Amino acid sequence: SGWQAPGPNDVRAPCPMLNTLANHGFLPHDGKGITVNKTIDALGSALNIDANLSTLLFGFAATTNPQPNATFFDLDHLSRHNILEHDASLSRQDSYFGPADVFNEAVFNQTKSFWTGDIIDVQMAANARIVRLLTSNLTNPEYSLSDLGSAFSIGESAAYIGILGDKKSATVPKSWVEYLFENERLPYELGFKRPNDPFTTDDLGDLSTQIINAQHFPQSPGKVEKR
Ligand code: HEM
Ligand SMILES: *[C@@H]1O[C@H](CO)[C@@H](O)[C@H](O)[C@H]1NC(C)=O
Ligand SMILES: *[C@@H]1O[C@H](CO)[C@@H](O)[C@H](O)[C@H]1NC(C)=O
Ligand SMILES: C=Cc1ccccc1
Ligand SMILES: [Mg+2]
Repeated sequence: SGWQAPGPNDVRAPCPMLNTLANHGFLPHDGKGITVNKTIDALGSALNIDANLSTLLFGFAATTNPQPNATFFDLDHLSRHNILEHDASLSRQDSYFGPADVFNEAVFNQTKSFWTGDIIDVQMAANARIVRLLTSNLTNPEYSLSDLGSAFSIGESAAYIGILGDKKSATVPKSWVEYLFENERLPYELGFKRPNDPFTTDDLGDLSTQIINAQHFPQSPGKVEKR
């Protein structure tokens, strides 16, 4: 009632949030034929993401459809290596090792170990992202991260803090984030409520700046701050 696991013909993405909105039916349950109007309405209805930001994200998602100048995408188009999907994900392995779309327990265990507290703050988020970049560079001989991939990696850590939690304190309960990644269901039962205030492109930019500012390398090894 309100949630159903993907069945045999349903397609899913490397994005835990889109997978979640498909499992709840905010997006089409089968993960196919997502248009700009469906995107605005799903992200609006479930999370209170503003239309300007939903439109921007749809822009990128549409570039993953193999058909050129496309006006829709499917969730599985998003899995195409090095368009939006990138190495050093928090809950997925690098394509080099295996399929980069499904939840990977080994990788997620690394990420969790840097959330050292019941409340995840900007510092813990920044720290987990950084260890995934460094781990992927030293274990994956085909490791790469484009300027777009770097921007998306920083944006993705800002998102789970800002959209799932309180964007003002820039904090989110650890148990809410763990539940979303592990179940691809919204943690309503743990206290998650759709926020009253819309989440905008400038909220995303600001939190991305806080992530960058909380990185303290004596010397940056590779692409750790590109936007
Ligand atoms: C149309 C909207 C969206 C698109 C097209 C999209 C696309 C993507 C893609 C392609 C990835 C994979 C990047 C990688 O290799 O790690 C991803 C990851 C992610 N997305 Fe989304 N996403 C969208 C909306 C959101 C929203 C609203 C959130 C809010 C919480 C979100 C949270 C995340 C997170 C946390 C990850 C990281 C997963 C991981 O690192 O393992 N996304 N998204
Ligand atoms: C991740 O941690 C769980 C729970 O602590 C542990 O039992 C499991 O073996 C770990 N998974 C991997 C593949 O490391
Ligand atoms: C991998 O690490 C080295 C630092 O030894 C750096 O030169 C390179 O840019 C890194 N690759 C990426 C994509 O960050
Ligand atoms: C890839 C997911 C994402 C989600 C929100 C903002 C930037 C990126
Ligand atoms: Mg990835």
